[PDB]
Amino acid sequence: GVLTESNKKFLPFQQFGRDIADTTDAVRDPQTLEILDITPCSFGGVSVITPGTNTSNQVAVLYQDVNCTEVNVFQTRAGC
Amino acid sequence: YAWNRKRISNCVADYSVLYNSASFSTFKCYGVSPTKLNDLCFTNVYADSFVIRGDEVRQIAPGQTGKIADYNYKLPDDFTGCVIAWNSNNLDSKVGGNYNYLYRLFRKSNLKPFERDISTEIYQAGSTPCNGVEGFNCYFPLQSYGFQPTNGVGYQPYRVVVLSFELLHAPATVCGPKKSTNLVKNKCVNFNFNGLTGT
Amino acid sequence: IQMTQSPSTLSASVGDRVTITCRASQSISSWLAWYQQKPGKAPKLLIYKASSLESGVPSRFSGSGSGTEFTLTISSLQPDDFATYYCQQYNSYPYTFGQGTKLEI
Amino acid sequence: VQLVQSVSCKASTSYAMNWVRQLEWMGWINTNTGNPTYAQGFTGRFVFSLDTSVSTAYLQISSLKAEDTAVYYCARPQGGSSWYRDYYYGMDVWGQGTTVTV
Amino acid sequence: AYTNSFTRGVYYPDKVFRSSVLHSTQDLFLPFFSNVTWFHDNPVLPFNDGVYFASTNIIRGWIFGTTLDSKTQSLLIVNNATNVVIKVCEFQFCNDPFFRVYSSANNCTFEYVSQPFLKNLREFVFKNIDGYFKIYSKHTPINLVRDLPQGFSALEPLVDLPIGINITRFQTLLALHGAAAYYVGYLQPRTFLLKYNENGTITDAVDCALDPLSETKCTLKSFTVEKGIYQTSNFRVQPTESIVRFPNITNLCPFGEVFNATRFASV
Ligand SMILES: *[C@@H]1O[C@H](CO)[C@@H](O[C@@H]2O[C@H](CO)[C@@H](O[C@@H]3O[C@H](CO)[C@@H](O)[C@H](O)[C@@H]3O)[C@H](O)[C@H]2NC(C)=O)[C@H](O)[C@H]1NC(C)=O
Ligand SMILES: *[C@@H]1O[C@H](CO)[C@@H](O)[C@H](O)[C@H]1NC(C)=O
Ligand SMILES: *[C@@H]1O[C@H](CO)[C@@H](O)[C@H](O)[C@H]1NC(C)=O
Ligand SMILES: *[C@@H]1O[C@H](CO)[C@@H](O)[C@H](O)[C@H]1NC(C)=O
Ligand SMILES: *[C@@H]1O[C@H](CO)[C@@H](O)[C@H](O)[C@H]1NC(C)=O
Ligand SMILES: *[C@@H]1O[C@H](CO)[C@@H](O)[C@H](O)[C@H]1NC(C)=O
Repeated sequence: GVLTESNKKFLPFQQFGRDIADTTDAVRDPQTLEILDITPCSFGGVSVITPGTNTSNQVAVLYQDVNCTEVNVFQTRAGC
Repeated sequence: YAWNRKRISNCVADYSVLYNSASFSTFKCYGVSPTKLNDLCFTNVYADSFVIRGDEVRQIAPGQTGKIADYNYKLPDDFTGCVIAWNSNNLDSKVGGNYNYLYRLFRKSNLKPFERDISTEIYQAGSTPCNGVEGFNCYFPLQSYGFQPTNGVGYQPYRVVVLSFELLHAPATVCGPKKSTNLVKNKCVNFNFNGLTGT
Repeated sequence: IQMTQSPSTLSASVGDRVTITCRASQSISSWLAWYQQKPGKAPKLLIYKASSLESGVPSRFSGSGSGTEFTLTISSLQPDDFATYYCQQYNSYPYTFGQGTKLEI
Repeated sequence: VQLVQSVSCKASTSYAMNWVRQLEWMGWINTNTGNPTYAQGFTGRFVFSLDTSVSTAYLQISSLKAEDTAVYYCARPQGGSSWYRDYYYGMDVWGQGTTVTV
Repeated sequence: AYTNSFTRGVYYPDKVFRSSVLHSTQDLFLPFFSNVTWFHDNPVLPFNDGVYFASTNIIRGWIFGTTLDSKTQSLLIVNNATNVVIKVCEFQFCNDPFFRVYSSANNCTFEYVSQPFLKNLREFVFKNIDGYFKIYSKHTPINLVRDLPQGFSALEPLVDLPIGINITRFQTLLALHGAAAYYVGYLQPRTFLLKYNENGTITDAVDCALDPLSETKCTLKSFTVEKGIYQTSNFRVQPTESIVRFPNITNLCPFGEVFNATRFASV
């Protein structure tokens, strides 16, 4: 996952946080006592647009559900 | 450390004698029940032979750790053949001590399955390059087995043979002594058609 | 081969520098070791290679020389070092000892 | 690295073995193979028959003589336990020494 | 010198017989449309989990080894124009071979003779898996001069060798009396989809990770996808610069106080 400094507030006896479903949210480093949210690595689905092979072979690729600056190009509400 | 290997091919194989010889301390089979293996066809067989101590005989098995299974002779976790081991204290020893069989004690990294290394190059127990000559903290990686007739059970020589079959698609060349009767055609039968039993 | 050490028995005060020289019957070629044995115990190492100190031996014992002749020196004589001292050889196959030296207080 | 003197020196085969008396040399038994050559006058008169799994270098003094009264030391060399090359690696550590009386 | 290996490098993953079955397999294959070194004399090459070696009676066997030195085991495959000699004897190194290479058989283990290899190209795939040195072979009559002739051919198994060696480098043997042409490609763990024809011989294949179009072909399990938006897979960003974290204290725990003692209590 990606380590982003925890903007939310903790308590002195609180080592790490969790939101739901075992998905641990934030952790404090056991050496310097700094608090950090831990977000799971960004992921999505991949779909294709095909006009049918025997007609043509060029296909477009759709990255579902990402503000698409990640590995022409156009932006949809679904994805890019 | 130089476990010998032999190919078994193009023969009839009678495993009843080995199974019922009753002079085997250990006869355990992986991937096939020992009694029924006689009535089954194998493509090729590899018989690998060597000798070990007592405490290390448990260690000839898939997924085992320690000196034999990490630096000398490593069995794959997906094994298909099977292990035979019997005591040979009276044959492999002599009064005063036998020092013919070696075994490897110092290796940088574990062995991939079925990998044999017979090099004699010095081990880097230290840090400075001793340059392929024995020096401080540079020992020899073949330590000698010693066998006297007076040793305890744990140190007697067990002769061990690994019968690695391969049960597989290929045309079988080694399998049991069936009568191999003639076929019948256009009327459905139940065949043991080269081990592909079915109706 | 045979080892001839010039000192045989010598005593002095604590905090003194003692010098011992050992030679052989021919060119030993830096193949030499220096031992000391305190009474009622098997001997122990102080110098291997005639020039290097052992693991945990005090630094006051220094070995110098070359060819056939070598020499051990004690910078600060210690009363515990009251003992016998032996120069042996490595080149020739028989590792022989010598008449040794005695050091007292 | 402790050598137990009891006749056999129990070790305690990373290094080789060596034997001496009091002070001469018994003749460098090798532990990694069969027993190789010995001192000049110590070949046939004194034998070792080392036994492993306890790593004890056995001694049998052949043709026991009147003046054998001596203290025998098992001594562990500096390094070098291999086969048929005859190191120049004499002695590293020692034990208490068995006292024989005749 | 590079050259695109268009569709070479498929081999029968298993030797059971199927027909008209678009089978899906996952194993070590040469990636489609990968570039391979157009060698043309003989330098030693890394192995990396199996090589695809194509060539065009003038070339000869190969030498394999961990170090290509008499210090460590090695493997020899030479041809004497009728009989193929195979050995794992711990040979020496003849930097520019020609039988000038098959010098020393110190501590040798395996020897064997086989039928000959025999304007035409022979291609092989070498895979050292679990101590078996699988070799897959195929002939082809061709006429192309420059590079690999485009088209498709299957590679069938020929022999496995119970060697038990650690293979990392290999060199090619050539008999001399510009060189010939031969191509080296490195296998990768890539899931393939293979079209068995009516006869039983492989005639088409798709690599499940070349172009997401091929991903649709592979997951949809067909060679012709009709119009529409299909779903191939999930995607995620790979982990980079793995980090490990621990506390700072360094105090060996009370180990000796627990074991190196004798007055252990009773049960
Ligand atoms: C083949 O490999 C072996 C070790 O794997 C190399 O070492 C040689 O081993 C032989 C016997 O194993 C030694 O010959 C004789 O050994 C007997 C053992 O009782 C001994 O009594 C004799 O005095 C003699 O040593 C040989 O000395 C030994 N050589 C070395 C350098 O270790 C062997 O060299 C390898 N052979 C080749 C052709 O590479
Ligand atoms: C498929 O492509 C071919 C191109 O030859 C075309 O004739 C046909 O109409 C296309 N559609 C089919 C076969 O349904
Ligand atoms: C996506 O991110 C960019 C830069 O982070 C931002 O300008 C933009 O508003 C975001 N949303 C969309 C829909 O592009
Ligand atoms: C295999 O050979 C390579 C060649 O350099 C070596 O680095 C590696 O340690 C060897 N590993 C095994 C398991 O043999
Ligand atoms: C083999 O494949 C060809 C493909 O054109 C086919 O015509 C033939 O019937 C098949 N069978 C035989 C026995 O040739
Ligand atoms: C216990 O003592 C033995 C004595 O040989 C030593 O080897 C070992 O390292 C010691 N271990 C601990 C945990 O004290």
